[PDB]
Amino acid sequence: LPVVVEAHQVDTFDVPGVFYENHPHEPHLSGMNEYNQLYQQSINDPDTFWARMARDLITFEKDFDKTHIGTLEGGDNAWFVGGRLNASFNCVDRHAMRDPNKVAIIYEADEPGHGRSITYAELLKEVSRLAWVMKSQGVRKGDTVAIYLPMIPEAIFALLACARIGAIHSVVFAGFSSDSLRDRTLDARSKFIITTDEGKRGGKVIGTKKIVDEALKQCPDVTNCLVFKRTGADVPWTKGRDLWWHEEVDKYPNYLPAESMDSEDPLFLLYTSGSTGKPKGVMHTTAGYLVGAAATGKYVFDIHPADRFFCGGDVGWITGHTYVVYAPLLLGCTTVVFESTPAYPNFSRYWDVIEKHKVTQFYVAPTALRLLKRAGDHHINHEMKDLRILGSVGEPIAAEVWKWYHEVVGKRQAHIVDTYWQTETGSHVITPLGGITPTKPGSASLPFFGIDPVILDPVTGAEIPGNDVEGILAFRKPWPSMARTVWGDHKRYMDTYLNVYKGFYFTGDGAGRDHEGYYWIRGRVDDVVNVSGHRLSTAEIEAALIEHHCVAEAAVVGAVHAFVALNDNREQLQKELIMQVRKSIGPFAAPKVVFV
Repeated sequence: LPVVVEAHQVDTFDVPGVFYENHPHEPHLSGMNEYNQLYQQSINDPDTFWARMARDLITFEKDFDKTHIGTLEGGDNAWFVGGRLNASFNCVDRHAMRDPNKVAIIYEADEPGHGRSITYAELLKEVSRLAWVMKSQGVRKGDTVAIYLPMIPEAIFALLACARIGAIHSVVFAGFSSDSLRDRTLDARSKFIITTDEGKRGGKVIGTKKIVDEALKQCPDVTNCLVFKRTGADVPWTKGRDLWWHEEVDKYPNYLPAESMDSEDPLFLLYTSGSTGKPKGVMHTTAGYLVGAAATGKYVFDIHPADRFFCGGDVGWITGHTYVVYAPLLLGCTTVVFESTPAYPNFSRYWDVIEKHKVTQFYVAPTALRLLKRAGDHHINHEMKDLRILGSVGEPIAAEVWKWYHEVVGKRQAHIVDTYWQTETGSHVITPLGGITPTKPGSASLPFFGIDPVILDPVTGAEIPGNDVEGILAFRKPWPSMARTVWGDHKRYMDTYLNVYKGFYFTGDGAGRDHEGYYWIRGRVDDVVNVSGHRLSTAEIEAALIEHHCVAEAAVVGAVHAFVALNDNREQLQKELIMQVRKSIGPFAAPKVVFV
């Protein structure tokens, strides 16, 4: 009967009463009335709203002159212009100055019972002397730095050391192949790379140094490779280029000044797969990104300084960037860096970790939840007394999974927050607010502050007013943490995001807005498919399969599949094509089947 079929007879669930009873502090908003008052101001007078929000949450070296200039169609947006600041000062120094012994990072290592806690003062020391290493090797403000690191606290040290000298960190997921690492390092023109000798994940060894070595044969601009000794195994060594992390930091002081950055200086590049297949270096600048990260951390995830925040995503993706690293440290709470998998040593591991460290918010992808639900509820028998927010990112958390998450995991005690956003948006844009917004299973709920969503007719591009409508999901106004360009290719940025429907930002997603105005995300309308938590390009898989000798026409559709048009050993060839995609992208992009 309704146009948004997924919302039909879907009831609204209030925040559980025990959430407020057990909450250690006073909430950030008084209820939905204040959300609405603040939301309306953020849409009608963004210059006033965001100026106050920024000065609440971020410490500027020099105050900004104007909240925002530029327009969506101009592709010239700038936020907090005239301001100066440094991201590592806001993530580290200001908290170490106030409370040096507060724990900033809980490292949970691949083996249970290892790991360690790191204070804000210890973090300031490690960020400083790592920054000294890069400065001493010639890294300068505005240079990019390639990072190929697994989930160890040294990954946070590296992002924040780059920020501290005004270098632009370019994190490459540590499961990518050498070709993928090479492509991103070449496009970023990085002269310096940081990696490990090996990674340990789920009891398995990852030869990171060997992969970097292969990639660097084709990156002649890289002149220094800083290697952290994670396992101590014998790895190949290039005299005159390779340096040991522990040997170099021991040479340098435990404090370094922070470089004064413009609000609009680049902070990082994050390569994503687009529909073309060539990686897009999505570029975020400094002040607006940090304002969005802190604002969503505070109001979406209800983060207070004493909290212990655990995001299960990898630093190689935007979820790890914004919610393992920037948001919790900006706000001065504790963040969990988790090196293992949810299944090692056993399927209880996530809850083992939450119980031991008394985690207050947990943030994961529905792929992991489905894996664990199939494993069985006997793996969950953990008090987890302090767990009050349960986040979900990457796809709509469906009814069966939402119930299991709310009942079996959260014991009907925690608020489930389904956060919709993208690498290009920097931070959450459609989401319930933790402890505030009533939710519907499968819905992302309502827009965050400063986000003005519209539903467009896919063909004519016209706005579709009112409720119970469906179509293209676009935003009508700029927002502080929006991506500012695609590295080296502003025209691709304009054409991809801003010129499709002029005057709007195009998300690439379809959506319905139900009778109550709640949003229901429909998934990509372009050629980007999301498989097992990874944003993959079907064109990139096709281009990999075509790279084989016998393959001519290759087609990939979405669990992604690949039908190739070719050969007298078909059973023996299906392995050679699978390995071809393993060399081009990585293990995590091999097709589920190779059709002929």
